[PDB]
Amino acid sequence: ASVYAWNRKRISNCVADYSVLYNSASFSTFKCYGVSPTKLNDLCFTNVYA
Amino acid sequence: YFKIYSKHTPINLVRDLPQGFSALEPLVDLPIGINITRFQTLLALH
Repeated sequence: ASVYAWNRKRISNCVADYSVLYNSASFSTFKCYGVSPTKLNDLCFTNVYA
Repeated sequence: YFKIYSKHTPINLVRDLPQGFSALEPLVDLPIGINITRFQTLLALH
């Protein structure tokens, strides 16, 4: 997406191994704020955008 | 997110909205993200 237009859509109902998003090696170019990546598979999400 | 609610009842007042308490259950929530600022209601005919 263009930086003034975004990709904002609602992921819903789903499951994933969210830890992939930090534990897969080439993703190691990242950050997190409040939440922490190692907890994400036990943390009950709600709905998701990006 | 387009949130939709409703209530249905028989009535006496033909002109207008009646006095007395009512509250609406949620029909649906939609993920749709639309820029909404205008709308119109619709009929249909043979």
